[PDB]
Amino acid sequence: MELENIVANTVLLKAREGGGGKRKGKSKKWKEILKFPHISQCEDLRRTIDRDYCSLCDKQPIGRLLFRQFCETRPGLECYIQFLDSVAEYEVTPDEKLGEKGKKIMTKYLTPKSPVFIAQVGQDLVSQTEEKLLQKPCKELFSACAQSVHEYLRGEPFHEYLDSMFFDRFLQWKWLERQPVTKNTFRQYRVLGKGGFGEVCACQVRATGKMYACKRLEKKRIKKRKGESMALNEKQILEKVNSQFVVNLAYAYETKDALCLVLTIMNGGDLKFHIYNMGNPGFEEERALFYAAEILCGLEDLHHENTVYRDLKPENILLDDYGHIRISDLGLAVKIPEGDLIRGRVGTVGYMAPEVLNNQRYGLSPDYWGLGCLIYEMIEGQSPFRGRKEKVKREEVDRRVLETEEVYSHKFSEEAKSICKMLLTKDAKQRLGCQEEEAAEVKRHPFFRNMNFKRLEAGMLDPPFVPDPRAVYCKDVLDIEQFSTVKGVNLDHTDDDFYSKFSTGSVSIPWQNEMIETECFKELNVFGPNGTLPPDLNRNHP
Amino acid sequence: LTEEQIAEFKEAFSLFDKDGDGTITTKELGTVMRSLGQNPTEAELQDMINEVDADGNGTIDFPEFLTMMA
Ligand SMILES: NC(=O)c1cn([C@@H]2O[C@H](CO)[C@@H](O)[C@H]2O)c2ncnc(N)c12
Ligand SMILES: [Ca+2]
Ligand SMILES: [Ca+2]
Repeated sequence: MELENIVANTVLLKAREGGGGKRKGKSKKWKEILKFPHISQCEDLRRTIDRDYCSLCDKQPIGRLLFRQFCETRPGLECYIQFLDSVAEYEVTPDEKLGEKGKKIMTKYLTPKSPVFIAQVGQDLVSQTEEKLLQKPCKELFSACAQSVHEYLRGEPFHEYLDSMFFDRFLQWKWLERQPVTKNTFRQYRVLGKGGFGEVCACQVRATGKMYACKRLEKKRIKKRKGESMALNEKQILEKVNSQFVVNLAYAYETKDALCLVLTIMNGGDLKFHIYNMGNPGFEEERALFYAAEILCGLEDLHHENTVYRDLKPENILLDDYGHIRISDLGLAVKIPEGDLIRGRVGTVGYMAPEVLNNQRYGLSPDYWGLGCLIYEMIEGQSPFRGRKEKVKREEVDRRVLETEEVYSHKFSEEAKSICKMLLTKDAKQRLGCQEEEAAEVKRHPFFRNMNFKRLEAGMLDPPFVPDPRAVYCKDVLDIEQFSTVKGVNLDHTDDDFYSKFSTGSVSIPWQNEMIETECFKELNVFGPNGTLPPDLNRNHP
Repeated sequence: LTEEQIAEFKEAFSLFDKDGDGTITTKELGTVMRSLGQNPTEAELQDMINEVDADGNGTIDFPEFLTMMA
């Protein structure tokens, strides 16, 4: 019934607006769900955890916050924390105020009579920093200083922290982090898309209120298609890639009927929706150029892991709350052995490069063909080789991709037509992006002439479009397609190994970041009167 | 169908039944739809309601909503 489309979007927007409203949308029992263990339950963790400063006090977000809390109880250490915060500010300071903020850092921290002098950074290294300040200072000026600061902190401060209540509290958060991830961890909202081995739906961690996308890979469907290794590979690439421009993995878990990937939710929707369901087809060259640059950066990040994406099409490019994009579905991504070519006729009609359609051996080149397709379609509002909803045989689409020149309208500036034709070169050996410089060749193309890629990769350029946080940029729920049921298929003990390899649970850094972002960390990380031990940290008894 | 799912469906229903009289009117539906940026006519609202309104009294109660959702 038509009302179902309204219910689905009203319910999703209610969840996205911080849940019911209070507790930020956390479950009413969220403090019971995330109740700390008593410290005596953490003994095995205490025994097995590797006491590595860099991991415990910096790269793990909760461990970093707890080490900083410990340091802030010591007057001689809080100065070093202050200095690291000022270095972080300096790293994100525009280049013409760089000199003066560097001067202020110098006089605040690094002179023997500075008000918050940090003595453990070498006077000689300070003088070197002074000298290179006075001659074109750059963003990475204070790295060496920061290094020396961490080198002081990893010794005696680290070892005192390990014996403190703040490390016990870290072990409690680590216990929570490793608890089982199940169906009951989450609540499922409307379906957002269909494909692969299942479907994608909005979902929510019940305890924290944080929204995510849940990609559900149906076990019976995987088994009928013998997709076990493909499912595992998609999970493993998602976990290994850590790029600003690729959707990231926060959880992987199992249900009775499915294996689930829990992924960054992208509330701006997919680029196919923005091309075709936001007024006239396509959008302006400014937008297409920005999205193209970010997609190119995401491709470069994958190719650095020698991973070819192979599935570029507007549906697979998503927009976040800020209007930045990420490449989403990695189900067709493959790691190419160093120096070699792979074979595999995969992808979507109208988006497969000629060397893929012909089942030739290929490397990274299909992704540059796909970038050409994406730019063309963003600007024109149409596939290069298929009319909008043209009733056309896939045989004919293949023929046009292999045989026909794509046609350019007045909507294309000369640079946009140039980059499209160079990326849509049918022979891969002559294709833009497929030369020595790899993505670098694309970055200097005159289409991107006013694109500073360094500032883009550092997130310093504003997207041209910011989505309405109260709008659903997706087809209505009744219009999402659906697989037919899988039939005569039988899950065995023989799949259990595979399931166990897939269902590794929470991903450590995204989980700790979720706890911080939702303020579950701030609200739960409490102590007793005057900072005394609370009962859960008090060894004497519960 | 679990009490869990019933309770969730009840919360969704309360997103429409804003006065809690146990029915969804065309006025209430129109308020929700206009919060989604749509501008339905009174007849469009009546058509959408009528599709769900089984006993024909011109509004949707929770049993009818539940039958639609399950
Ligand atoms: N795999 C993913 O990460 C996502 C896929 N979709 C939707 O599902 C469609 C694919 O079926 C896309 O075009 C989006 O509308 C998503 N929507 C929001 N966030 C995501 N993180 C995805
Ligand atoms: Ca009512
Ligand atoms: Ca009725």
